[PDB]
Amino acid sequence: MLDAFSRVVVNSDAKAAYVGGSDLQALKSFIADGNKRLDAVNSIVSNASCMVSDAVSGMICENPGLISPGGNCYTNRRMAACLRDGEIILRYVSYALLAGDASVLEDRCLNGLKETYIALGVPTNSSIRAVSIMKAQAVAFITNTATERKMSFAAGDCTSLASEVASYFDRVGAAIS
Amino acid sequence: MLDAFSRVVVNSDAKAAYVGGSDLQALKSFIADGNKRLDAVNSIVSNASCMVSDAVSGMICENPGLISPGGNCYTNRRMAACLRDGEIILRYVSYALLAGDASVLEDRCLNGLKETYIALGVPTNSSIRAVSIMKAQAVAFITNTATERKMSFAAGDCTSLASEVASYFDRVGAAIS
Amino acid sequence: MKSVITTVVSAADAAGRFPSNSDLESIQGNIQRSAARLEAAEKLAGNHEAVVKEAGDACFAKYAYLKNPGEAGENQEKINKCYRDVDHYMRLVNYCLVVGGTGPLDEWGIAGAREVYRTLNLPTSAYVASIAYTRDRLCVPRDMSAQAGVEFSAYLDYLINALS
Amino acid sequence: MKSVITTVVSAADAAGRFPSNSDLESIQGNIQRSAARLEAAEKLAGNHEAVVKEAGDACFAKYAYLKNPGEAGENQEKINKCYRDVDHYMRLVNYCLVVGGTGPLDEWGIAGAREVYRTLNLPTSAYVASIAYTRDRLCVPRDMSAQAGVEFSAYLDYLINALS
Amino acid sequence: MKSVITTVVSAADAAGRFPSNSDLESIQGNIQRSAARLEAAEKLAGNHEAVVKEAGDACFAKYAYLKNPGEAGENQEKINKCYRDVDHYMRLVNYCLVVGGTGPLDEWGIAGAREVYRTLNLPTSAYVASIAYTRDRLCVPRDMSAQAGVEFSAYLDYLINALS
Amino acid sequence: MLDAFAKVVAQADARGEFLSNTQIDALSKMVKEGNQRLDIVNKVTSNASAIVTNSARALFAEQPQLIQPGGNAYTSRRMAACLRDMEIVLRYVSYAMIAGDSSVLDDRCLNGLRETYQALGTPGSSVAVAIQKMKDASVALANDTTGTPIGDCSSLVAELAGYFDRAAVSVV
Amino acid sequence: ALILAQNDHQEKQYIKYPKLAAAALMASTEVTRACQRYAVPESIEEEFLAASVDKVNKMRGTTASGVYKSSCV
Amino acid sequence: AAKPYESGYIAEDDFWRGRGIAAWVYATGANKVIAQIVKDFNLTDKKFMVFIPNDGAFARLSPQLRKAMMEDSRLVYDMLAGHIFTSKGSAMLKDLQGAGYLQPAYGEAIGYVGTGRVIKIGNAQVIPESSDILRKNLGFSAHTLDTFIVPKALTKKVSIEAGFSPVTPAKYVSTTKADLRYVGATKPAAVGGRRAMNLMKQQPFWMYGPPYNAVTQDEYEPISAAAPKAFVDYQIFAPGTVKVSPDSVNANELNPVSGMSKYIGKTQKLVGDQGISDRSDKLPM
Ligand SMILES: *CC[C@H]1/C(=C/c2[nH]c(/C=C3N=C(/C=C4\NC(=O)C(CC)=C4C)C(C)=C\3CCC(=O)O)c(CCC(=O)O)c2C)NC(=O)[C@@H]1C
Ligand SMILES: *[C@@H](C)[C@H]1/C(=C/C2=NC(=C\c3[nH]c(C[C@H]4NC(=O)C(C=C)=C4C)c(C)c3CCC(=O)O)/C(CCC(=O)O)=C2C)NC(=O)[C@@H]1C
Ligand SMILES: *[C@@H](C)[C@H]1/C(=C/C2=NC(=C\c3[nH]c(C[C@H]4NC(=O)C(C=C)=C4C)c(C)c3CCC(=O)O)/C(CCC(=O)O)=C2C)NC(=O)[C@@H]1C
Ligand SMILES: *[C@@H](C)[C@H]1/C(=C/C2=NC(=C\c3[nH]c(C[C@H]4NC(=O)C(C=C)=C4C)c(C)c3CCC(=O)O)/C(CCC(=O)O)=C2C)NC(=O)[C@@H]1C
Ligand SMILES: *[C@@H](C)[C@H]1/C(=C/C2=NC(=C\c3[nH]c(C[C@H]4NC(=O)C(C=C)=C4C)c(C)c3CCC(=O)O)/C(CCC(=O)O)=C2C)NC(=O)[C@@H]1C
Ligand SMILES: *[C@H](C)[C@H]1/C(=C/C2=NC(=C\c3[nH]c(C[C@H]4NC(=O)C(C=C)=C4C)c(C)c3CCC(=O)O)/C(CCC(=O)O)=C2C)NC(=O)[C@@H]1C
Ligand SMILES: *[C@H](C)[C@H]1/C(=C/C2=NC(=C\c3[nH]c(C[C@H]4NC(=O)C(C=C)=C4C)c(C)c3CCC(=O)O)/C(CCC(=O)O)=C2C)NC(=O)[C@@H]1C
Ligand SMILES: *[C@H](C)[C@H]1/C(=C/C2=NC(=C\c3[nH]c(C[C@H]4NC(=O)C(C=C)=C4C)c(C)c3CCC(=O)O)/C(CCC(=O)O)=C2C)NC(=O)[C@@H]1C
Ligand SMILES: *[C@H](C)[C@H]1/C(=C/C2=NC(=C\c3[nH]c(C[C@H]4NC(=O)C(C=C)=C4C)c(C)c3CCC(=O)O)/C(CCC(=O)O)=C2C)NC(=O)[C@@H]1C
Ligand SMILES: *[C@H](C)[C@H]1/C(=C/C2=NC(=C\c3[nH]c(C[C@H]4NC(=O)C(C=C)=C4C)c(C)c3CCC(=O)O)/C(CCC(=O)O)=C2C)NC(=O)[C@@H]1C
Ligand SMILES: C=CC1=C(C)[C@@H](Cc2[nH]c(/C=C3N=C(/C=C4\NC(=O)[C@H](C)[C@H]4CC)C(C)=C\3CCC(=O)O)c(CCC(=O)O)c2C)NC1=O
Ligand SMILES: C=CC1=C(C)[C@@H](Cc2[nH]c(/C=C3N=C(/C=C4\NC(=O)[C@H](C)[C@H]4CC)C(C)=C\3CCC(=O)O)c(CCC(=O)O)c2C)NC1=O
Ligand SMILES: C=CC1=C(C)[C@@H](Cc2[nH]c(/C=C3N=C(/C=C4\NC(=O)[C@H](C)[C@H]4CC)C(C)=C\3CCC(=O)O)c(CCC(=O)O)c2C)NC1=O
Ligand SMILES: C=CC1=C(C)[C@@H](Cc2[nH]c(/C=C3N=C(/C=C4\NC(=O)[C@H](C)[C@H]4CC)C(C)=C\3CCC(=O)O)c(CCC(=O)O)c2C)NC1=O
Repeated sequence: MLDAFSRVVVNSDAKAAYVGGSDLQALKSFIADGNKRLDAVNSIVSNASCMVSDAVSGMICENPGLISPGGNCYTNRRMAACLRDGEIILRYVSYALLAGDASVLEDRCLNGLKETYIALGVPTNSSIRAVSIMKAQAVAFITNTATERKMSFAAGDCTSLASEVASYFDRVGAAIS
Repeated sequence: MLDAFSRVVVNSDAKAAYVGGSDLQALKSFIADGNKRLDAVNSIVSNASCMVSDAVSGMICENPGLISPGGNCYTNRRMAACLRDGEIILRYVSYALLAGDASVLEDRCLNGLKETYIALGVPTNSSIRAVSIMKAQAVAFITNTATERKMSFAAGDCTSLASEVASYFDRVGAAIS
Repeated sequence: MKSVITTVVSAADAAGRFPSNSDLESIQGNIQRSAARLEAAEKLAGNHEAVVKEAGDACFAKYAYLKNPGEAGENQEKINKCYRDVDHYMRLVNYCLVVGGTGPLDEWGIAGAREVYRTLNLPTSAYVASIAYTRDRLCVPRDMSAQAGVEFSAYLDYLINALS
Repeated sequence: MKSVITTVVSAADAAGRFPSNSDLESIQGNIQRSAARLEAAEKLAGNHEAVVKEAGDACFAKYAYLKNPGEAGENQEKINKCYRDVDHYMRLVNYCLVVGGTGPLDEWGIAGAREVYRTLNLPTSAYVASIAYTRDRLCVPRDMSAQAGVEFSAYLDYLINALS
Repeated sequence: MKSVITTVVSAADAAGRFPSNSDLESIQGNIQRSAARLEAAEKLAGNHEAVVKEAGDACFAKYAYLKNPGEAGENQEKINKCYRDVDHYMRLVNYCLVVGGTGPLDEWGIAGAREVYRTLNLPTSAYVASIAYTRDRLCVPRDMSAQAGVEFSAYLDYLINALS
Repeated sequence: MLDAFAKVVAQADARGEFLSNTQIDALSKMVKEGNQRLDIVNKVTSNASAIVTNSARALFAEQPQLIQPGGNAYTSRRMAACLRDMEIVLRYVSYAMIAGDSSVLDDRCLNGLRETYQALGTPGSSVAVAIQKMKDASVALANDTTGTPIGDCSSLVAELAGYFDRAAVSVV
Repeated sequence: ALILAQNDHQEKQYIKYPKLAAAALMASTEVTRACQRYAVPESIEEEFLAASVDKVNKMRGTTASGVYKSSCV
Repeated sequence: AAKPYESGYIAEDDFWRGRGIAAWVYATGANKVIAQIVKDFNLTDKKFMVFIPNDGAFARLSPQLRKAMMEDSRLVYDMLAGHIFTSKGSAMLKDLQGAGYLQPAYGEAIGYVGTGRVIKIGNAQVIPESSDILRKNLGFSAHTLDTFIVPKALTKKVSIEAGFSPVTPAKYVSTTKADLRYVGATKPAAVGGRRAMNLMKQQPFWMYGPPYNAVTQDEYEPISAAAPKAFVDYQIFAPGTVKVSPDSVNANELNPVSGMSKYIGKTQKLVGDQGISDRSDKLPM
């Protein structure tokens, strides 16, 4: 898998290039905001267990057919496994935010998911809503606008990280559509 | 006369506050970047004779009416005093660079320098240009961009020290104006 | 302030010269010594309300006569001004470890103090007994390190020798 | 791609955990150490042709049998490939100074490198005779800073220990 | 005799105060910076006979008109006093390294020099031009260590600004 | 008075020079901020009464001797003149924010303010506490979103904080 | 298979082709003899300790209710 | 301009590519300019001398000088023409002794001084460690400088007061917990409620007592004026269901020899906490 530094050395290797003083100008800016990136991964894993049950339970209360007899979240065996994979999904996104590169979200998790949810029978139009609610939460925790828990950071701005995590939660929306 | 550490002490004494926590980190940074400051003050006082003569000569070459009868730098008594008016101004700027605060430059030099130069009749436009030439010489020796000398240093960046000493020279032009 | 920077600048200003090679050699001593004396200044700035109040009643544990009529610890205002005046002195020692010299203690605490503590009849051996208690309370590995306690106590008995 | 990041997110994936405080602390060291290798990287990326030619003719100066017939460097077109490979390794060492680990050197330079040079009769000690020339050639404040000289010449003798 | 010790003892005497903690800190910088200049002075000691010979030829090369009849370098006897007068300046900077400041230059070499040279009709630019040569043939990792060259250059420019 | 565009022109007329190509590219960045500067001046002006009054309310909680008989804000004429001065300083700090240059701030408010408070006996260490309380009420009002698009304004709030520190050192 | 791959190519070979990632696990235990069928326990407690873990390994040869799966047969 | 190792290192723009002195020549397009300077002044036949500044001398160009070269192409023509000298032919470094002059390819006379191994070309200085190489093909001689030769006639309109003076912008170091508190004090007190007193701060402990009498933030709240006529009887309850804990059981911990006590009297407001409170928990009512 790759991170933000192994991504610029697979693009320069394609042209048999060295990395200049101008290819480095984004990497010295990557480690300049490096403290702000750790300070935003830690804002998500600290609310991680609450974020999932926040999200799967919203998926049920919008579409109550998921819990009807013969539904997908019917038994306790099946509802427990939906809360597992809503937590596997959020686990891999924070790997991508920590590395700054979707190479681990899109190869260890998403490589094979769309045909797998076809084989089991997971509805897709509801499992977009699970990842869509977790996208609304994770930009509120990063931008510190969650309505029921603030955290304590140094003052500044994290709109760049708030959209990179929005850019990662919809690859998941695209790789099962 | 205050140094860098005693500037945050007279700021804490105004509100009965101890110095610790948030303010000690900006002073621990002063110690960590402190080898650069001695290595940059040495670069200016090693060339302090050629800097002053080239600044008063370059002030004269652009404005050659100063050495006419009626010009301020006419005779030998006036030229030797103008060569010494600038040798003191460079001396107090190198004190403020060593201290890290502009209080020794404002207390002992700039407070009263304006009404010094209106009693003698010194042209303030010509004296600002002589300071401006010294500013370009001080940034060139700090950043090693001097076209006539190549000083030895360790490798690194000292842009914050050059932008610091440039702000001391602009206080000279704002005072006597 | 009397410091390391302001000493070598004033010495080279009265002589009328540029910062020499021996004036830069003194600021290097300010670098190698700053690690110890900023540890003491941070340990003091976090726990100052407990250090001041522990030393404020070490005055009255030695001198119980100050609650007698006419003395300096009669009423509630006079002990509020007494715990203040000890907290003033501990703030100035925090300022002296930061600057690096006896600057803030000289100009703000010591100069003029003999003429005030005699006019207002405050016993100067009781502005000392609180300072001398803090100097012997310090455990050299427990609160700070070895050289941080050398710097902390050396500014603590400069104040004692200036009141005596 | 053996990085600092890819290690702590692979161990955190074998066990099914989130990122934790040991993982974020590891990426903190990818900020202090990063400056001393990102300027060894640009120092090699600017002056790479002069060190590929200085090391390229150091293979042949020690082993002058290499330009005999039947050997590996008998004609100019084999010499043009030999000077190409020394350029191929310095481009990989420049990559490891950017990603922080030994990612690109292992994935692209050493993986499978041992059985090809045996098959194509390439004497592999001539490869390490140029990298060991590049190692002992560096001057300590002239070329780069002293922390870049230990970071650039750490990836060299990792490659020297790999090839021999 | 300006040193680091002499500057703080004279400043403690000017205010009538004891050696404070701001004064012992300046002696600490004399301890750290000592190993830099004390081996530059060891380098200047055993190799002064060739440094002044190299610097002596570097002023008659620039000013070849000194060997004219009627100038300061007519015969061998006036030539011998110039290699002598540049060996004195190399001894006085050997003193400034072991003292720690610009003391021995300010007393015996600089004070009184610009009226001796004006009266005796000696051009100060040629006493300059041999000092600026040994500043220029000094490259920092060969002739001495990296920090000894900073001190050795710091006194030669102090001598140059005094004559000029 | 003269703003930040007129500041570099006056520095260039006194040298008799055309502006450089580098200097035009540095004035394009000052127009590129443009709308973010006008958001700070909008937020500070729109809450101007509440910034002055609630930071006077917090000054008299920490220094309650100013409103005791014999204090410097005890009477109606002496209290109303104190709120009037705190609104004067907030006015000329917003004037200096829209201009990018602290020239109207000192030529029309600050020059002669220390001389005025020394002839009247007004405590200058208490005026600077009221200035520093309007500062952090306004630099906390600057970097909240509240109907602004999301972005980085941390370079323009360091400029607004520097105008409050300038007004505070010209009276202390 | 992701936590024994030496290469980044070998990682991609296991993600895309699932019948290779299966037999890459199985072939490693045959040559580096870490199967049950090659392990002789060196003590009587180890023969209890090995028996304690495969009672759980045989416990996934049955369903959630205790009826037999098709796997262990 | 392709493979430096190709055709060995005997080509003319592959020899200097593989000598590590000046890789700035082929990095920009200064290689193409000095091959057209040598054509315009007919130097292909006569032996001459070049002075090439090394890598490191390109890096110590000034920021205001480098922008003069990025926008006037005649200035970089005249500067590079001043490094080629046709005076004494293919000279070595032993013929630069003494003080004299040299004539460039285009520019005016440029004076030199040479004293032993220290040779200055005027504004620059020859690095003698590498510097006595001569070429027989295209015949000329090369020496290495440490600074660009740049005459004073060409820098008469570079300046540091045009936009090249260095600046570093100051920052503000606030926190999220501090700015979420102070923004409630910008609403009016008819709207903000208890949040109108959110600008006040924590003072030292002695500031709350008898000469100074500073008000805490709890006293602006309605919890400080709670005095109901009703009361709990405490004999209604079963025995065992009323609990009482002290703060200490020690007499000089509850009240010292001085009157400074946290527990007994009027001196329990002299404490380093409790000047400020949390009225941002509930609402603006
Ligand atoms: C809370 C404020 C502090 C304070 C203020 C205070 N100021 C005054 C009186 C004057 N202030 C000025 C200054 C200006 N007037 C202007 O029009 C301008 C705009 C260019 C400025 C800068 C002047 C001229 C006066 C005197 C005239 C008057 O307004 O009555 C006073 C009244 C003093 C008196 O004796 O009446 C106060 C109380 N004082 C404090 O205690 C606060 C710390
Ligand atoms: C955007 C997500 C937030 C915000 C983020 C900022 N954080 C800033 C600084 C910061 N964060 C941390 C903790 C972090 N660093 C680590 O090394 C580890 C663990 C290993 C963690 C969790 C630190 C140490 C810092 C540095 C400041 C300090 O000294 O405490 C920061 C300042 C910019 C910068 O430091 O580069 C910002 C803007 N702030 C916000 O307001 C949003 C909500
Ligand atoms: C002293 C000899 C130093 C040295 C000083 C530097 N001077 C620098 C720039 C500069 N010099 C002059 C004066 C010169 N120009 C003229 O037109 C005339 C005559 C009328 C003279 C004497 C001017 C005007 C300037 C420019 C000032 C500005 O930018 O406004 C300078 C900067 C760069 C450099 O030259 O490397 C330095 C360091 N230079 C030396 O080599 C010795 C050590
Ligand atoms: C407790 C240790 C003493 C005691 C002390 C009192 N000290 C009193 C007043 C006082 N203290 C100072 C010096 C102090 N003020 C400063 O600004 C600074 C440095 C920044 C320092 C060290 C001064 C100038 C004053 C007089 C002004 C004032 O009222 O605060 C004091 C008040 C005297 C009085 O009430 O008349 C007391 C009672 N009392 C004791 O019982 C032991 C001796
Ligand atoms: C640094 C600029 C160059 C470099 C120069 C060379 N110097 C050479 C010989 C040499 N240099 C000196 C003066 C210098 N060395 C000292 O020990 C002292 C004083 C303590 C000084 C000022 C002397 C006395 C000598 C002769 C003794 C010797 O070192 O062999 C030299 C050899 C050729 C020559 O000049 O005869 C060179 C090349 N060397 C470098 O590597 C950098 C680039
Ligand atoms: C929950 C929000 C969904 C939903 C999920 C269900 N998943 C079921 C089985 C299942 N889920 C996964 C996903 C997951 N496991 C992984 O290892 C990875 C990637 C590394 C992912 C994304 C897998 C592989 C499986 C099958 C294997 C197993 O269950 O262990 C499941 C049970 C189906 C059943 O029992 O018949 C459910 C209900 N269903 C929903 O309705 C929402 C949208
Ligand atoms: C070293 C001599 C002994 C030792 C002594 C104890 N000290 C105890 C408490 C204590 N000590 C101090 C002073 C010190 N700590 C600071 O933070 C500062 C200055 C910033 C100084 C000078 C304080 C303030 C306190 C009270 C707070 C606390 O530590 O609980 C102590 C506990 C009993 C007591 O309350 O005094 C002891 C036994 N401790 C040791 O282990 C070595 C042998
Ligand atoms: C020069 C110091 C050597 C030498 C080298 C020769 N190498 C030959 C072929 C060759 N080399 C490699 C490894 C190289 N290619 C890469 O892509 C990378 C890294 C990304 C490296 C290190 C390969 C794969 C090959 C075969 C393909 C090819 O020819 O490019 C070679 C020709 C051998 C032949 O024709 O059979 C030579 C002569 N030879 C020497 O004498 C010294 C030891
Ligand atoms: C910084 C302290 C703020 C912040 C500011 C931003 N505002 C942005 C755009 C914008 N602002 C306005 C309002 C302004 N322009 C006017 O003409 C007037 C009144 C006459 C006002 C008050 C407008 C109209 C625009 C639109 C222009 C545009 O979209 O470019 C803006 C740009 C968004 C971006 O590029 O990301 C920023 C950053 N935003 C913040 O988050 C802090 C709190
Ligand atoms: C008693 C039967 C309850 C109980 C009550 C507590 N209330 C506390 C504070 C509080 N109560 C109110 C509501 C009150 N104020 C009004 O204006 C009106 C109606 C117009 C009502 C009913 C408010 C607004 C507040 C907060 C304001 C303040 O604190 O002054 C309180 C103090 C809690 C604390 O601060 O720790 C208590 C204990 N608590 C109980 O256990 C029973 C159920
Ligand atoms: C019918 C059932 C039903 C739900 C369960 C929720 C589910 C839900 N939560 C959020 C939105 C959110 N959900 C959370 C999650 C949490 N908030 C916290 O403070 C905790 C850490 C964690 C609860 C455990 C967060 C942080 C947001 C963003 C806004 C905020 O709360 O500050 C959203 C999007 C916007 C919104 O409506 O709020 C939805 C649909 N909504 C519903 O209609
Ligand atoms: C001990 C007392 C003392 C001196 C004798 C002088 C000499 C000196 N300069 C530097 C060291 C340095 N000096 C500079 C300064 C510069 N480098 C540049 O590239 C710019 C041209 C210039 C001004 C920005 C830099 C960047 C360092 C590296 C160390 C650091 O960044 O702090 C060091 C530290 C190197 C080391 O640790 O050994 C010393 C001792 N300064 C001192 O403090
Ligand atoms: C201990 C400290 C100490 C010094 C620093 C020197 C300083 C010094 N030099 C000279 C003296 C001199 N300096 C020179 C020098 C020169 N003439 C030339 O041709 C060149 C211009 C230049 C070569 C460097 C000459 C020739 C004399 C002798 C003057 C004379 O003979 O008239 C004299 C006069 C006494 C004498 O030596 O005759 C003194 C005091 N002497 C000291 O005792
Ligand atoms: C990646 C980093 C990197 C480098 C270090 C240099 C490597 C390097 N050094 C020299 C050139 C040199 N290098 C040295 C330095 C030394 N000689 C010694 O014996 C000592 C160990 C050391 C002194 C500290 C010297 C003295 C020369 C000049 C002599 C020569 O050219 O061999 C040259 C040829 C000319 C030149 O380019 O300067 C090159 C390519 N290039 C690079 O790209």
